[PDB]
Amino acid sequence: IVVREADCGTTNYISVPLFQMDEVTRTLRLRKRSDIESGLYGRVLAREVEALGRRLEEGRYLSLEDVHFLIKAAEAGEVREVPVRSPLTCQTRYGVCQKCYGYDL
Amino acid sequence: FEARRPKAKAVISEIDGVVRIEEGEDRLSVFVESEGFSKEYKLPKDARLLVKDGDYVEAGQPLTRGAIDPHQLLEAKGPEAVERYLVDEIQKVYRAQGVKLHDKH
Ligand SMILES: [Zn+2]
Repeated sequence: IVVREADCGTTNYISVPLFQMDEVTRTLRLRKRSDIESGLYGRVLAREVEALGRRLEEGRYLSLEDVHFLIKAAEAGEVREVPVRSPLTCQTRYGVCQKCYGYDL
Repeated sequence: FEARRPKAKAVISEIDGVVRIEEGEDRLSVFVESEGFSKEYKLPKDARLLVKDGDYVEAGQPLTRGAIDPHQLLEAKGPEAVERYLVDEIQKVYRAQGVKLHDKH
């Protein structure tokens, strides 16, 4: 697995909610900071995002502040799902792409 | 990572049915029946199931507690949920231990 095409050119993706249901407690809760930070940091949006008045252009890379903003947007209750380009959905053959991968950590 | 059959394996519906608990004081069997279908599930009286009688179930939904066999839900729910449960569990143990890492890897 090597990054070959910078863009494979696919449309596919996976959304990752910030809410992991607590068992025996029923009621849904926000995934604690490190959890979300470990999934959305260094990512690339698969589709446009609207909430809290600011707009996230499709294809915008995410950083600490970005993921934190999404966290706040979730807490306010404007968003739950998080469309992103996953290494899975990646159509780059015998390897991966940039947009599907992310930040070089 | 080796997709090996779980020891504590838990049963999962193969369709979207309705639940029917049946216990003859021998085997606690829980039927899952659709409108044009049906199938029961042989279950031991020990392990407690997650679905209360009369309830509605979803494809590949867990009926009982414990780990889900990868190939089992693969041919049931779909590949999407497969990837999900796989990584989710790996991160379960890793995050539990107190070691954070990006999901990409
Ligand atoms: Zn790609």
